[PDB]
Amino acid sequence: VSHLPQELAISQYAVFLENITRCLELAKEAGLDVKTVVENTRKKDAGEFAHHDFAPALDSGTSEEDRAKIDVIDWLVFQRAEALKQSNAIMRKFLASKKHEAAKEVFAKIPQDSIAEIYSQWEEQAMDSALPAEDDNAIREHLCIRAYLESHEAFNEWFKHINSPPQKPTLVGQASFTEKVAHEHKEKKYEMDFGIWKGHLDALTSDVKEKIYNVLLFVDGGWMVDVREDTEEDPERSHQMVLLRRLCLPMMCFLLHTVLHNTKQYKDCLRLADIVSSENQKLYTVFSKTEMRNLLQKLRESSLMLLDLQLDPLGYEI
Amino acid sequence: LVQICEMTDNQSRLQRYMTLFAEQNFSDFLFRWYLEKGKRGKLLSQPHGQLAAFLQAHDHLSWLHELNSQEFEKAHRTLQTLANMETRYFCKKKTLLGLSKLAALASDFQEDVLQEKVEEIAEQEHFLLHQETLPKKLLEEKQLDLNAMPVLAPFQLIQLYVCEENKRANENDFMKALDLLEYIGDDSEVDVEELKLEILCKAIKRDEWSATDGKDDPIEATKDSIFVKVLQNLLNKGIELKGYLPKAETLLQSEELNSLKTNSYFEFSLKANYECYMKMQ
Repeated sequence: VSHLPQELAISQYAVFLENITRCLELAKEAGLDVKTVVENTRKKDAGEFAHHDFAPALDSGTSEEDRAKIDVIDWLVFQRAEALKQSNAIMRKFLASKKHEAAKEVFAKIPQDSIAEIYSQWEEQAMDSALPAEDDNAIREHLCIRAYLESHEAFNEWFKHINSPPQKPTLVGQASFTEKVAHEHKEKKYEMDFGIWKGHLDALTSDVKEKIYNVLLFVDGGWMVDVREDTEEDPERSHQMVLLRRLCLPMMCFLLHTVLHNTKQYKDCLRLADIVSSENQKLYTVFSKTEMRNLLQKLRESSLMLLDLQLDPLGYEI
Repeated sequence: LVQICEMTDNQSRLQRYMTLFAEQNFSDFLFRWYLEKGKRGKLLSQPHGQLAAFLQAHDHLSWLHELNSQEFEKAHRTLQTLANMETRYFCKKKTLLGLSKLAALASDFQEDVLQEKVEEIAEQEHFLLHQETLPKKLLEEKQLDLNAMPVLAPFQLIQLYVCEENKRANENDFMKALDLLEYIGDDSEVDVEELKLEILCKAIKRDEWSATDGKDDPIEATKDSIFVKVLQNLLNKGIELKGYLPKAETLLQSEELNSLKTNSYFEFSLKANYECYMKMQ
């Protein structure tokens, strides 16, 4: 088949496909000796059209594409630059639909060492020279995606914990002397558990807060912003990066405000206005005017609780 | 009576219904509110009630009932007004402007009005940024609280950039202390060209003019570098760069060098470098 040009790709897959489901791998390599990213792109295009009939919802094809990228990443980890770049593209579609488990399933198919192997030089300045503009951005985008993913992992754990507080001891009015003592013990045990459920909460609060700041104040240019400006034109990716900022930076700020308000950190809630308006990040440009007003009504709620505690609107002493 | 009954309850639907069917009760209800300062018209005395207070947000109660009613544009005006009167705490003045700006960006201003608000704000951020950039050497030397204290002016910044206390003061610190001269106000009153000398003279004191084996030691490595940093290649920018270093003085400089007692050390390479600064220019 290799002798004849038309069978250059298909023959390898068929021989390779049966074997995969070692020596067989070596044989496949030999046969190859006797592109892939482009083929994947073509497949994606076919899926987007699929000729006359296209499914209204999903299905599997998006999931199938995610499986293919994770498989190539494992295969690449064992084309790793292309595997990472395609993985980012698949995850960008899943992030826009908030399919965090789908994005994470793809993320773990990427080998944990992929970043280290892709580099051509140990020294950072000489790495920049050889590393194409496509690859610098793809390494940064993947870490931006991980920073976003970690900020929903820790939030869902924290949010699970905020909805499991210890319940108050049930009161038996007109109690027997037996029930009185059992109650005195149940009351005392509750007054231990509520301190721990604050203790675990304060640790989960500190950790979830840090992750949210790592996304909102993303080092070296802001979240989902390319640092390398010499790449070829990709309007599908660049407009996706702008969109991901506008769907997820408003959402992450609202979640942080909810975390700070729930733990009573009202002074820090109001300092979200400094973070958002900041000319250093320009986060105010990723919000709609409606979302800004909705933040301003959230901040006024935190301010009320500060007045109830005897302080000024911004949590300074009167 | 009826106006204080509508105020003890949560019925500002009643004080709206009272002003709806009345002759001049609007000019009365506002003047009845002001006389009753801290007596009636409070939203902190009231807990339906929120709705009534919001009516009670008409005029003076806008900062709280106005945020509640989502009047972002009104909140921006009061947040800026509070930021201006703020003198007691620097950290708070910074926070109020941030909040004011976030309130205006999240409001429904036309793009033109929004541009005017963010431009007038950019000026306020510009002056504040001077007190923000105060060096962390001098703030521990003058034993100053980090946030629980007051801000600064180009004079204070220029003088603090060049203090003996600023030990690692390099080309950038002096360059930025010559950038802060266009931020003054009343240039002939506060002495522009006196400071222009004070700085270029401490720009030589830090250099340290020395001698190695009977030969001149050009310490002026910072003075050198600062005169390499004034020119932005404005020859190709169409600026008169040719003949545009007569900012610095010369005979007037050795007057200040005599005061420091350093004339004998540096006057050999002060003039020598001032020859290849007439060829550079």
